[PDB]
Amino acid sequence: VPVYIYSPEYVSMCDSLAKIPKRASMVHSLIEAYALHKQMRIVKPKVASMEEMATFHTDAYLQHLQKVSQEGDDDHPDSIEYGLGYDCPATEGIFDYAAAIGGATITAAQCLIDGMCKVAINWSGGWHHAKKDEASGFCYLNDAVLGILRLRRKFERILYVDLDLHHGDGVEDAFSFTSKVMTVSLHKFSPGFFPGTGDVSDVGLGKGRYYSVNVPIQDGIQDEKYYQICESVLKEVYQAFNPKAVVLQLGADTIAGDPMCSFNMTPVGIGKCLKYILQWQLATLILGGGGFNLANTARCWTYLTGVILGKTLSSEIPDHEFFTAYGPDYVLEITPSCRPDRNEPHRIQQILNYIKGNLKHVV
Amino acid sequence: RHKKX
Ligand SMILES: [K+]
Ligand SMILES: [K+]
Ligand SMILES: [Zn+2]
Repeated sequence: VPVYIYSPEYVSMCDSLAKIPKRASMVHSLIEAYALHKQMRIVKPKVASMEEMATFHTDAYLQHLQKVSQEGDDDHPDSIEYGLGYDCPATEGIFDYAAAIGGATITAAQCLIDGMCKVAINWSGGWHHAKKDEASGFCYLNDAVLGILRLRRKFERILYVDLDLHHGDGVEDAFSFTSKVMTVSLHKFSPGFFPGTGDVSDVGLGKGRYYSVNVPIQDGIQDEKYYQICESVLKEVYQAFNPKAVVLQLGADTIAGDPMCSFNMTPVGIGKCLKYILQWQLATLILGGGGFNLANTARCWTYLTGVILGKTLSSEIPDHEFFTAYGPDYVLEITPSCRPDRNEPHRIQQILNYIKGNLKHVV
Repeated sequence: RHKKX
């Protein structure tokens, strides 16, 4: 049975993030509305200690974050250098919110290490852009990195797969010099698009050369092509790297209807990627991430919880607290937008062939 | 540095 990281206090904390208000409550409430919590093991998240956070993040950064958090000082002169600002405002309590999420992802990882489950879920995690000494991209603390480091206590090789719209740069950079963690990110890569890194030529550094895989994708990609790409890369990665555990970031900012309006995916296409990873039958840590159409993010992660459970869910959205957010259709399915796929078969083939060549080196 | 957002 999957572990579901959840408490009422946790969700309420996660609801207060500035760029996704109420999202955690919408997600949890939809999953509950589908009765899926009755098929999972609910685990209260432990808050991350300063020591656990400092295995990745600098004390100076954490100390500054905790400082501005006390009263929500969004005007502190040092904040710019620590990445706090427009994307990452210093909201009152943000240190507590970020320690809670870090703690939730560590807890999930610990359940995995203890053999409590094969699948552990923290839909409020996946804040993949944070650097050791810098907030970035709505991320204040890199819970993914913290979860990966925790898994490294037991599991010899960790694969991180990042299906968020944006390049998982914080996680890649944290592990760019090691061969013990392989990072794989599929993302939009176009000059001017955040965070501006992760071209197919970025493969990591030193001993970690070839242990970073980047798949730059253009606007308008749909389920079928995305899965073809993902399966092709993951097939090769799996043979080459032989992971003992997986951390999977499933940001829903790829899904049609997202205000970012870049990719054109549905939850079913992402679910095929998820299904492919789950059949490896490795310890798997599931994270959320982006997702700025709040109802669609809940539709996505609810459907994906369903595929983790091997259930097909009713197409009718059940009555619940946020029912009205699901109009005008009130169904779980998401229809792709009618706009061009900007991905040319030839460019995709060059990218995949380049990646295949890089992975030949991974011994 | 880029904006996100
Ligand atoms: K990504
Ligand atoms: K690496
Ligand atoms: Zn994103």
